[PDB]
Amino acid sequence: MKVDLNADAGESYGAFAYGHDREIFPLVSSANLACGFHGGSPGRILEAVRLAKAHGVAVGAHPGFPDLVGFGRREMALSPEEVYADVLYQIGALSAFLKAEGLPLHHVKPHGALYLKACRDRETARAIALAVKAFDPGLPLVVLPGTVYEEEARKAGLRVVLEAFPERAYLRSGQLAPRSMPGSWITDPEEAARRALRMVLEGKVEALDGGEVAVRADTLCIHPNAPEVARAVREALEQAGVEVRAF
Amino acid sequence: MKVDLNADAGESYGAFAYGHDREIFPLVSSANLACGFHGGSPGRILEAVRLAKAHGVAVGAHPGFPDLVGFGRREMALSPEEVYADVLYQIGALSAFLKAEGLPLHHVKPHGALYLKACRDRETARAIALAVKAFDPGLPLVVLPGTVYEEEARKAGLRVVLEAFPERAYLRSGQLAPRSMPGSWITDPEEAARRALRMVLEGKVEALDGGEVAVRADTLCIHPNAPEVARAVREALEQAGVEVRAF
Amino acid sequence: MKVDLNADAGESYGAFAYGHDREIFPLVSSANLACGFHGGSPGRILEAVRLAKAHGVAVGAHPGFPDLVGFGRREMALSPEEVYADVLYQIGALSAFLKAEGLPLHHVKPHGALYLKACRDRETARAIALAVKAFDPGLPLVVLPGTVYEEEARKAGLRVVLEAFPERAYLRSGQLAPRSMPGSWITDPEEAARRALRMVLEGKVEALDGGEVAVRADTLCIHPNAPEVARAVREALEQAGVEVRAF
Amino acid sequence: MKVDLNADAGESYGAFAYGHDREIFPLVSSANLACGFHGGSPGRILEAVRLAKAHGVAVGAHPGFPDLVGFGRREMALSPEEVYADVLYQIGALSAFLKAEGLPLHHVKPHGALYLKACRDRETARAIALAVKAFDPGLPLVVLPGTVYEEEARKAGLRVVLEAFPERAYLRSGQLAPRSMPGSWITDPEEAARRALRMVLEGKVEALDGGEVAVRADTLCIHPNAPEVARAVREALEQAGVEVRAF
Repeated sequence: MKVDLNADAGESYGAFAYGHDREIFPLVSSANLACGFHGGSPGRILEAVRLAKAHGVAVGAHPGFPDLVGFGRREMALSPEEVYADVLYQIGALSAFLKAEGLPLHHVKPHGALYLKACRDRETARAIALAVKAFDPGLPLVVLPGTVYEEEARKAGLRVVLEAFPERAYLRSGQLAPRSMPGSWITDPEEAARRALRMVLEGKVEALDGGEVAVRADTLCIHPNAPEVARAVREALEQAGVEVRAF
Repeated sequence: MKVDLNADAGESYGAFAYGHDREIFPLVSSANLACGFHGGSPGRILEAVRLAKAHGVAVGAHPGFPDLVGFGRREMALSPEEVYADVLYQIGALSAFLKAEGLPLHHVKPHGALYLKACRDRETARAIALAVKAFDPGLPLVVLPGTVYEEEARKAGLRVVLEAFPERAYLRSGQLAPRSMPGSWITDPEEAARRALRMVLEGKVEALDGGEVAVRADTLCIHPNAPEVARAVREALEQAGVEVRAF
Repeated sequence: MKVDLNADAGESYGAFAYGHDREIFPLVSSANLACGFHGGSPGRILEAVRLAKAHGVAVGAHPGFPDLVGFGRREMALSPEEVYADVLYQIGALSAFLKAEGLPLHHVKPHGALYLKACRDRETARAIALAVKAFDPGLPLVVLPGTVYEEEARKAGLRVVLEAFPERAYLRSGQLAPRSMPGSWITDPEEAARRALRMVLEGKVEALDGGEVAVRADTLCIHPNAPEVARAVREALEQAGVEVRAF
Repeated sequence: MKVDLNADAGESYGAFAYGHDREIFPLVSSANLACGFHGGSPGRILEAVRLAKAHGVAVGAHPGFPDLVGFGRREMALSPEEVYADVLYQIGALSAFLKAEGLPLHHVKPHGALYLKACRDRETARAIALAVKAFDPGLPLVVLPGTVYEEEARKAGLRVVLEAFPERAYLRSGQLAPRSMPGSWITDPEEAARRALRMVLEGKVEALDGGEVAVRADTLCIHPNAPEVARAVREALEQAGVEVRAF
């Protein structure tokens, strides 16, 4: 069986280095690159694309809100029209670097607060979906299963890719546990790898509030010690005979 | 005979409306749209592209320095690597809006200080040329004839388009007269139209410092009262039997 | 009797001219100057301060959200800590220009979405109040009467200035009528002037949903045709024997 | 004898942590804090000011060019008017945080390319000097000795503070050796400390191109392994009986 391992990257801005792209790229099969709004200045995008290419990592767009200082982690009251234009702008900018390096745009996955706004706001979700569709109808959109975001993406006629989080706790409802909830985030790479295997091999994950829940992981998202977690997860999957490859 | 009339557009940023796109688009055959660095926020780009499409105007990229407050009119010590990445980023962003609207990217023409830096700096000129070539080898680059900029563009293997300025005075050397030089800028739309016709029909323009100089105008650049000048110029050309069409 | 007439100003950014400061300054007694976040680049701030000084207009800070493209008109999920720091930064920046021109900082009044967030969010309101207090305990804060914003400002120990809007319709509740509600905004300068006089002379204004409501106007806020409205309002007040002066 | 040890700080921007303020502050007597243009977002400024206060470090403004992505390290063709306004804006913004924390603004020292432009351009140097003077005539300006920058500062009537660089090689001319010149930068903290002592105790430093040159160090500037160098330098000075205190 196979699964895609994805991680955010190229979020550095100018002189401000961010993340551990060098350590993460050799472990993942796909990367979500920032497009200059919440991170990723032009030179850093070019650098990240070159790194991904060198490591045979598939590159997708990681569009976000126009809030650099806030790293796109803050909710912003953008109109659907503004979301559509901002997403198009970002996808296009990244695609130029991929074109220069002879690589295709693999997917699109919203970043931070935009992602969250999409998961609970139909108009925002629809705007993202239409922007992606208008750019390339064939582009897959990474979404959180069971959300209005997955719904609008499907209604738009886009191919959807289901994401799972081995580092985040799940609730019986099938949705992610609230951030600051005791035990909401799995820190031990060993358990995360354990959970990852389970999600792939069995399509299920333990639930924080009792029992377990079903989850179909087309791709597994990886976050500090991210390299360690990513390492642990990839190894557990490969030692298990699971192929880690871009979706 | 035919000639292209081009003007900058889509330079508005957010709530800050700029220029007279509505009045200029029905007069020109090509437009140079800002890409978010010295002007042109995403929503304004989308708006300008829609307007151009409605008026059958060809759209090209107008990349500039990353200096919004300065409107990209200030020289910046960008390394060639930075110029290359910034230009790619901008061309890509604009191309996404054209793709959504089913339009092709017609050309590329640097804006303000970047344009000027290119005209006198070989490394900058080369960086712009390579960025354009890396994105689409078939993209024509608008340049100032007789400059190192035209040279590097040709050395890069790109198709070059020669620009002339009916509103600017020329010197016997064949280059544009210094900005603050007495009589450097033609304000009377009548004379500008007069000069425009001459450049097209005869391939020559009066020189400020005596006599006249040769000029091949594949395209004529148009700037306040820009609409009046553009109007006067287009009419003089059409009443003369000259076809105004995108190059 | 006397009253202060205030209007926003200095919102231009770089090459992007905004508003009609030249036409408005000779009509108002106080101005709320942008501080570089939603508008007002350094050069434009300096320009606005010089203009105010030339016209003997009192200058206050008009801090907003860090959203230039959105003109600070979009709600942003800033933490109270972030609101506090952003407001301090802005007040300080403007105060430097006033110091250079030998003028005092007259007041503080939040801009756009920040203002609205303050009117309904106690933590945001408190953060603004504390920032102002930390900079100068003696600085008056302009607020909307009957809001949690007025409450937190008073709880913080700051002097509060009550603002009224002759151009906006009021509801019996005493609060402003919703923006897109039929008849929510008074366009006729004559009626606005009429309402303005009433608010000053009688401390009351007609209510959109029947009868009238009480309103104490320490200052009257003025907005396109803003100059006309401002003109009409100031004249109605002066021809009525009401002194227009900074609070 | 006494001397001031200064280092840049507070350059982090939003989520982008930069430098080693925590390690450097306990070693220096003065810090040059970024003001939001080339680094230092509002929250990070507040954080740096709090840290300095906790460590009894004197805080000065470190104004720079409006080039965040370039970290203010790139030459920009700002007019003297623009330099003046930008510097005022920045000094004012930082002063608000100092006021809130009950601390005075200790000095002003330009950052990166602005600093370099000032050292060779009289109009830029004058603009900086006048901005500082307009804000507070009593504010000392840190300058490079023997430059047009020191000259304009003195002509402006400002108190000037002479800076020396124990980590940079000097030429017989008395000016700093070119960056990429073999041996231009002292990496060994031991030698840097050695040089530092010499500059203080003897007012001289070895010259790269032979012999030595005179240098009066009112303050010593400290830069990766900056903490190590700063540590080595402070210890060498204290073990030598030299008092490290703000000028």
